[PDB]
Amino acid sequence: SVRFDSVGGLSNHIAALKEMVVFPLLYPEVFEKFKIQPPRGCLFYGPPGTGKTLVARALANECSQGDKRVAFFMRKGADCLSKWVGESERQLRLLFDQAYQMRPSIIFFDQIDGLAPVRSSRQDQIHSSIVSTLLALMDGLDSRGEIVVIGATNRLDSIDPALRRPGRFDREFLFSLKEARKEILKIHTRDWNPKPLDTFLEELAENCVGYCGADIKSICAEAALCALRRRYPQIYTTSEKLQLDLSSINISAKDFEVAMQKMIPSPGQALSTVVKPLLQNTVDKILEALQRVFPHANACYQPMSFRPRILIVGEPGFGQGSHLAPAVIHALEKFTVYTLDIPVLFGVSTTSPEETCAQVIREAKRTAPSIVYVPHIHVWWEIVGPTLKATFTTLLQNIPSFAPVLLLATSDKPHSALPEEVQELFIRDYGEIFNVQLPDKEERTKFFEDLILKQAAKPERLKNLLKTVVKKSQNYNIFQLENLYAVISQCIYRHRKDHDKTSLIQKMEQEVENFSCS
Amino acid sequence: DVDPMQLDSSVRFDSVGGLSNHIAALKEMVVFPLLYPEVFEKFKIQPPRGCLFYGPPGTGKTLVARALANECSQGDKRVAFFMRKGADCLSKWVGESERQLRLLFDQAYQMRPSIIFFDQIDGLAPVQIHSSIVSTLLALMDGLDSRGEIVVIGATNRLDSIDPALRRPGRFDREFLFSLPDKEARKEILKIHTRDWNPKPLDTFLEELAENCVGYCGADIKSICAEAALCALRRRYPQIYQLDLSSINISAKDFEVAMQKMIPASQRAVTSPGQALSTVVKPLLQNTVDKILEALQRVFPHAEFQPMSFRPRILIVGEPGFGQGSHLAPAVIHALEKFTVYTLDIPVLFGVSTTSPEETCAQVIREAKRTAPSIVYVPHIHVWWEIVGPTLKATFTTLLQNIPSFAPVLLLATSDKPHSALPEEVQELFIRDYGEIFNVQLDKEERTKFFEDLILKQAAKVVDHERLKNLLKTVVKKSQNYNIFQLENLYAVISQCIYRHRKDHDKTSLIQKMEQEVENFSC
Ligand SMILES: Nc1ncnc2c1ncn2[C@@H]1O[C@H](COP(=O)(O)OP(=O)(O)OP(=O)(O)O)[C@@H](O)[C@H]1O
Ligand SMILES: Nc1ncnc2c1ncn2[C@@H]1O[C@H](COP(=O)(O)OP(=O)(O)O)[C@@H](O)[C@H]1O
Repeated sequence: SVRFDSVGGLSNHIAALKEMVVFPLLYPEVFEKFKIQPPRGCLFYGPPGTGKTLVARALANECSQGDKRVAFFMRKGADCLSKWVGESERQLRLLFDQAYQMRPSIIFFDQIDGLAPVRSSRQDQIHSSIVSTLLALMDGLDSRGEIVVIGATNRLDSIDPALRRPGRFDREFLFSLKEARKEILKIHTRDWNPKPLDTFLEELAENCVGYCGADIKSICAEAALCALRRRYPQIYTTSEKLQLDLSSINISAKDFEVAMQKMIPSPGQALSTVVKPLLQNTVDKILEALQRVFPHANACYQPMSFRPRILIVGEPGFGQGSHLAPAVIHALEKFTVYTLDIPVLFGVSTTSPEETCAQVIREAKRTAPSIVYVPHIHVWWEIVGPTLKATFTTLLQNIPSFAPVLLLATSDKPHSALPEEVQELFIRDYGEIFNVQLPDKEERTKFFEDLILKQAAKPERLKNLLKTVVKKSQNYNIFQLENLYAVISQCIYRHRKDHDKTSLIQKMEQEVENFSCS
Repeated sequence: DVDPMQLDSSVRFDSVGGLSNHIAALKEMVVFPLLYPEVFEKFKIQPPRGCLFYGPPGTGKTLVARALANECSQGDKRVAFFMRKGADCLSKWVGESERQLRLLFDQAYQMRPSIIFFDQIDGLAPVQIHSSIVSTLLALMDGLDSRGEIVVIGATNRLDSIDPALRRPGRFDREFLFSLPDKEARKEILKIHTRDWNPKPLDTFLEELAENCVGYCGADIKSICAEAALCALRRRYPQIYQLDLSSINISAKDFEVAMQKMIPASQRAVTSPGQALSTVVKPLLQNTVDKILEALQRVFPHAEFQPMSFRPRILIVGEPGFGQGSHLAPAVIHALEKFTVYTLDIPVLFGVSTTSPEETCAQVIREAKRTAPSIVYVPHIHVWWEIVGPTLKATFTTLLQNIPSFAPVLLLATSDKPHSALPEEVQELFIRDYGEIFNVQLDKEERTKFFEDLILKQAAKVVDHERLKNLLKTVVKKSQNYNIFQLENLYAVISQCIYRHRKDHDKTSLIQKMEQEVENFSC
């Protein structure tokens, strides 16, 4: 039922899997020209929840539909278990021949852990002969095509070590657990009478942090199930269905949100729904400046730079590391990010801090371009020992000059107050230091539109009130603004069940005048 | 898994390149007793029956073993082959392991002949979970009769982690070092893996290919040769994604794009310190690099290959920013190929191999003394000296006296402070009147050469072609006192101004841009 249309996000995995597995089986005479000798053993491995067997079934559909030029047999290495001496043994030679009498073919082996476990002194002589003669079945009945052994498992070490030898089972395909999620939401709701809004589904996928595929459909089914709970609360404690129209179970804005809150669900995090219209301008500005310094976000017509470096400096309480920098990291996605802070350096024992400080830089060198994050450099410099500072400096210096790896750091004290070793590390004469500024008047004006007023009247003079709140908030930092918002929004809850107005507005207007934060 | 592995008949000593002295000595231990059974009984010989392979991974450690197994099994069918890998769900678990080893040796004696191959012994017999296994292993290996006919072959990546009771003649008597191949062996490997190809590349093409590949080991060559073909195939037929096998041949521009898409094995785990001087900066420092190697032959006359040398030392001193320890030193290390290098730096003493820093220093000193000639490399000595405790300073200073006088071990060091500034103990190692101290410096011509094919040609890919010369003179005059980091920055700030004007077909709206930028640029 799936022909590469119920798969979301896997734009690059498909190209690799088809080119090195199916195409050599789809076009075997081509590789006779150069003698590539493609491997005869392939695997699907990764964390659970990646949907490994469905890909094999899709390959079966692709190969079977047509002229039957390449085939596929579906097999499981966990239901192929026979409690007899050698009866499950014939399954592979017949299968490696049944798929060979009608070759080419791809044979899937789900959970080979049971059919071919680790033969040992505790395992049955049955399974001992099974595994021995079984590896004899595969390494002997291969090496000329056109059978490519594809298997799946949850753990890589759950395989008999004699299987993974030269000239035997070799290849491994990494399946991992957000760009896939838009495609997933598009696909899995292909036939829905209450078709949700595209922004509705995008918010759904945004709020489904940590889910991998199956639970993505599970939440949708659960949302429908609780929709018929909420629209029809009388389903409990009622007689047989007498009059129920099964069309008012339509999913609206609040249905999935009440559905999401009924189960438990990196230094990059976008702003909240309340914070976005306050710092979005500054995030865009810093992104633009970074574009200017860092062009990656002999021969010409190729981007090049000289040691990408940048420092965020702002007065404490300006949210330069509390809200800005993780947001910038989130905005500059599709690049590897690697932090270096105290709980990641001292948070693991059985290792010297020097032992991990080299691994991050080495592996970020491997995957250039990469991002290294060092928050609160003004305090991180005074916690490490004398050797760590020197090791950090030498590791940073050993980078190539034209390597497009960016150093991102944030600070609280002004640049002129830092230790001198930091000072002769940034080039303020260049574009390497960015300043954070207080929000302007429009942002503060638009920060209070929702509560004043789009929900208070939900079942004048307050406008003067409104401007007074702004008339005092010219020079308050982010934390004071947000705490003020929370304290005002509390009173709105305080009189939910008071239809009579002019008494709640009195208490709001007297609390705002009473709010002293000098 | 005691069954022999069905090896291909295509590996018959014709797929091994540059390993000739090793094969020339291996065949007189295995083959000759069997093929000349009368000459070993002329008087008495009893040839040996065991050898160790040690060295970095990826140097054809197993390929020679498979080739030996196949080539031997030709006139004495069948020579048995047994393949076991160390640390394979068998260690740290007793007492099944001794039963397994005894069974393997019994069946091997039953076969007669056989070749037993223990791979990665480092995890089997470490330097009564572990005592009982090593004891029975060595008792069994001593219980082998002299004529055998059992030959035991061990492989490892580090020699330091083996029992000292095994390296005795009678168990593991002869040791073999498998180092990286040099340029000649690299060309030989290229010729071997490109044998069944009808568009045979030219010899000069192979020479330049061999020169363009440094720090590579066997598998890198295989991957590059196997993926350049896929690059050509991908480029030829993009409409097929019946097929025509007529024009899928490989050409240039396919080898270099192949070079782009992965990293060498040396940048993965080996982490070699020597790194080739960049093509952008080459015409700025090539003369200096050639000059240093000229002054290196005064003290270490092995570099021009009864060569007698006495304590070869060298130290290149300069200003903080002249690129001593950033560009020059890895280049000089690079040009001295065929000499093994061992590194002594902060990341190596401390991060890797978390034991006392007192151990790795002794290990690298002894290993360097064992395989002379070699280079011991300790850069940034004015910072290295002030991080270590007095114990390691004493250890290091005393280990440099135990080398024999005429042993060819070169010490390479770099520094930023002037000679008289360094602490007096370090000063009591370099004897400048002997010629052990080099001073580095920053000409008009060399930077002129650095600039013209950026400010003339790359900016000409309507053009005035007159004020470019004046701009070149102005900027060159302006750059009379910058250091290397600054000088290589102006190149990156002008080319970016060019990139920002990619589609500007009029090359006049940008001229004033540079004629203002170079005056708004400051050191
Ligand atoms: N990434 C995914 N995309 C789509 N459907 C998925 C995904 N992951 C899981 N599913 C669905 O949930 C089911 C559970 O997956 P499955 O049990 O095969 O994986 P597993 O956790 O490795 O377990 P096991 O190997 O024991 O079967 C799948 O059969 C499929 O219906
Ligand atoms: N000299 C060589 N000639 C041809 N191939 C080589 C050579 N050295 C290494 N290889 C490649 O390396 C692989 C074997 O590496 P191996 O010697 O097993 O390294 P290790 O023993 O450290 O795993 C082979 O697949 C082969 O293609």
